[PDB]
Amino acid sequence: EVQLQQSGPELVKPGASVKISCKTSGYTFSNSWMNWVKQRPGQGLEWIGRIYPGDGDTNYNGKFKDKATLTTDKSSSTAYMRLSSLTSVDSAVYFCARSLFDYWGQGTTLTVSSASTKGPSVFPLAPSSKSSGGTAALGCLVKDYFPEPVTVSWNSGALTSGVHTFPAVLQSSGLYSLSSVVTVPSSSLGTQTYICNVNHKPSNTKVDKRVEPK
Amino acid sequence: DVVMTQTPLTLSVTIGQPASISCKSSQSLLDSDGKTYLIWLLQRPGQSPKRLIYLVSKLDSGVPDRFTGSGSGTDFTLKISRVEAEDLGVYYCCQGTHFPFTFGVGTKLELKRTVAAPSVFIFPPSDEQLKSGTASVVCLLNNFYPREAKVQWKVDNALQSGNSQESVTEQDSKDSTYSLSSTLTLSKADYEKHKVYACEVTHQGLSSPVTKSFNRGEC
Ligand SMILES: [Cl-]
Ligand SMILES: [Cl-]
Repeated sequence: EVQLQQSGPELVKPGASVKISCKTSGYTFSNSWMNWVKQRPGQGLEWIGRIYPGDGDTNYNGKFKDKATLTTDKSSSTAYMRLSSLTSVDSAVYFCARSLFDYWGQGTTLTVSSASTKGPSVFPLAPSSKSSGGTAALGCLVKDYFPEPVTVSWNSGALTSGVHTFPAVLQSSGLYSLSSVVTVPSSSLGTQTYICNVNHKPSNTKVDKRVEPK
Repeated sequence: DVVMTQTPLTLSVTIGQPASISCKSSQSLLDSDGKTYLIWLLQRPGQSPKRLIYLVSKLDSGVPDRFTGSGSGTDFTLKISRVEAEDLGVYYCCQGTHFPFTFGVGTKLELKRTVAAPSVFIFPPSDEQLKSGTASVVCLLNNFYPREAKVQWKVDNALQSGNSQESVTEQDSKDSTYSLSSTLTLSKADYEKHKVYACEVTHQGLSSPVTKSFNRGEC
């Protein structure tokens, strides 16, 4: 299968440059165009430009010609996008996408800010009687982190039934929080394993928090 | 730029019923090579866009037969014969005939379904968070519809004002419901000074408001 695997999230200061990568597999890298796309609230999906790895040909959106430089490495089947003179307007999720947008990477979140990273505090939402008939609830609170993103799974992704992960919300005083909950049969309380896996790559914070009745 | 104008911007559909989204391009998308480089993409919340339709009417592999694409020139339509719960998301048209390639603003497809009351759950602050010097009391409203709900906090029977924040999930891709978290934020000292913590929920699907509560120290 075709795979486009992008590099991890980035926090960079205003005025800096950053280089994002898109490592491909499952097709001949040299023979398909690679596009880059920006997604930012209020701007929507914007095409930055494309590069043809076989000969280095490029086409840029005039809006990004002074901002972005596309290159490729045929040896590693990887496409790169360098963004320079960064400002807050450059904060966005960036995607690589092949050909006529037929396959997409998972995205890279870029935050342009003078702030430093701050990892989340991860707290259990402990089940009890007070968390309905034959259904109980449990969860994890992921509090006061910066920048986006954070990923949350349960039991390394093996648990998906009954899982609700709430959106990250930027709080008034500048940090993000979210939560993730699971509803389960009340019989499962204290008997089944529930581990919330939290990964905040910008701060290198990885937490695997076992959630048990209080 | 070629401007891609989609209509409607929000589409509210009952499961099992047809839906359509149209796209107008400001220049013809017919290319000199005879092809019309119009595609449709779907993006689910927290995921990358996925292509569904290309060259106006061709279906990508794995895309259900209920999706069809049509049109020519500057006017195109994406049709869904019967909307399933998993069709929710934002649909974009996109053109690759003219540089710069451009995308529509997106049409959010949301599902209509019957009223469902929330199940309600309340969580004291964790000992770990208290040991860390802060306190969050959380009330969860799970699997309800419609999205609108009222959550009222009472501490020792005193109505709370301005010290809670609610967050709502995206619509569920299987049962089309929502879930909502309400966090009551107090200092640890304030938390330890009061006893009864209650969240009261009123929703169209509840005949009467539902209250969940706990007493600090009554484990
Ligand atoms: Cl990692
Ligand atoms: Cl109804």
